Amino acid sequence: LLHKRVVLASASPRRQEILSNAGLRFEVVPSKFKEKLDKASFATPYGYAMETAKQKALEVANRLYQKDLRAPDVVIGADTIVTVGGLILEKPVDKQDAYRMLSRLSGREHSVFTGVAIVHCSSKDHQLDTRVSEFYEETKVKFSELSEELLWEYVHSGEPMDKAGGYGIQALGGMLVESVHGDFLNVVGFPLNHFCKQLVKLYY
Amino acid sequence: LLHKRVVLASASPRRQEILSNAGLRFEVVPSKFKEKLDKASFATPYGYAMETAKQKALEVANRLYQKDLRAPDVVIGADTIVTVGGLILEKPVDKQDAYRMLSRLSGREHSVFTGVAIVHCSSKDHQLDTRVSEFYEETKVKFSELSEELLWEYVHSGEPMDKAGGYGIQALGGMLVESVHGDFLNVVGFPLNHFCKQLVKLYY
Repeated sequence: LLHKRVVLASASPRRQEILSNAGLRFEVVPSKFKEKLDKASFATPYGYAMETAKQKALEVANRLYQKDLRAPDVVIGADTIVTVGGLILEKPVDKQDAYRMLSRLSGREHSVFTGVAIVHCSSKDHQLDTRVSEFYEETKVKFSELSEELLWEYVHSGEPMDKAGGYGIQALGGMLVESVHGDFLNVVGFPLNHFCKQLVKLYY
Repeated sequence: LLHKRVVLASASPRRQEILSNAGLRFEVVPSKFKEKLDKASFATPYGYAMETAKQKALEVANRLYQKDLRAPDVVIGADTIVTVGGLILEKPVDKQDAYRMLSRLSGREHSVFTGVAIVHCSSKDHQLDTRVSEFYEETKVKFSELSEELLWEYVHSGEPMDKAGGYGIQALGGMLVESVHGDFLNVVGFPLNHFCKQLVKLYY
């Protein structure tokens, strides 16, 4: 992945930071996948995440190809979701939808699923051929019993309006997050360790 | 804390970064108390950490009092340590000390204990009254199998010098930490969520 053209199919700054801190240089081409699938049409939440990440990356690969006629070597997609008692929580639409989210996470242990898709692209016969490997990572996260005192002061953050489930763990999330169990970078947005473990089995 | 002067008794920036990111402002006054507490004088490693945090905070309370004789209202002391199968790891001495720490932490699971002391002071009647509350938080942390010359590179960066166990949480872009179990702000240096839980207990 030194010589290979790598692009990242997300505009999330926290994913960029994780990958760039790891030494990987990549282009950032956010995906135009405005569509989002049906959650009930999947067996498991991480299945819905791995597919949403697949479509994000394939939208980027088929847009770069049919516009530059360049097939990027690798396209990376990712989708981070949250589940509470089975119900799937994506990212909020307005500030008080964060409340409806945050009020449900409160006092409870939930899962963070991030499905990743590594799309290897090659061009032949004016067609973009795609070989896509998918995987996911789960991290359990416990929220302390949250009063609405810290709830509104935490929606007034402006912080949760982009995150999955309406929360982060580093800035102001410290009062929210009692404990996490599993890959912690997966909570922040990208399961970096599992991602580097994957690549070596596709190559070797 | 709405009307009182707060003092933090440590020079580590990530402790300061955490608490100010929590919306609490204060003043940084490091402690002149060496961590020469005899470890055999304790039964548990967290008892040692709490006692060390107490003395650090108490020294700052005294020095700020034997100077101005206007006792700051609450002074916070913290001590973070790492344990690997009973062995206590603290801040490294040289680079060889920082190197051996991580390569023993290699691929193994260890415990991170941070002990916190909240010292309440009162000086109205020409003398210092100090009432302290101590507590700790433990997080288990597993490291991945990473080669020696690569974490010998992490030692050359200067990052291991100020950290318990000789590592921060974004070490090697985040590939040194495979998993965490517990509060992760406890790992970087300060158990904010537990500290907030305590602060409301001291009062109401």
